[PDB]
Amino acid sequence: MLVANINGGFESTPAGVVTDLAEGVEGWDLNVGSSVTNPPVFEVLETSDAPEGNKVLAVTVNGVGNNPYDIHATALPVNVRPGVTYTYTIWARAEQDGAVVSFTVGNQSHDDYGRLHEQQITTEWQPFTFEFTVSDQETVIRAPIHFGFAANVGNTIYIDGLAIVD
Ligand SMILES: [Ca+2]
Ligand SMILES: [Ca+2]
Repeated sequence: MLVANINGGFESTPAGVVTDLAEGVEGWDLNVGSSVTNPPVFEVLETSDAPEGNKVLAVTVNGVGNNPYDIHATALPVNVRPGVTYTYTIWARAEQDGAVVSFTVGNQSHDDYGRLHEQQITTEWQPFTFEFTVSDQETVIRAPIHFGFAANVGNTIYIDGLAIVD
């Protein structure tokens, strides 16, 4: 496929705990909000339990901040053409039931093109998919995934297989 995002399945990244949140995982920016006082752990896992390849990203939430994006994994850059309609697809599961995640796509002004908001994540892998249109003149966009929900404290969420395709 003609994919707009880079390293969507983490297959380019060495397994281990991420200590470089900005540049340790090619094609993604991980960050933690200054309001989060019990920080999360991000880890690339090498596993047979992957929907794609053998790597997944595991996000362990230990506490939250003020905003759901205060614990996030954002695909960036996401290279796109104005006016085009894309299909976003990703897989996610959690260690315990009751996890909540938002899968968004938006521009550098932090306006969304679309999202799957506050999705219930279960202990089995499930696909989350939506279409969105680049409705402005942007060519470099981003795909923020929000993990900072109280529901997630004590849980680990696993993501894999992000594809943003024409
Ligand atoms: Ca993968
Ligand atoms: Ca980066």
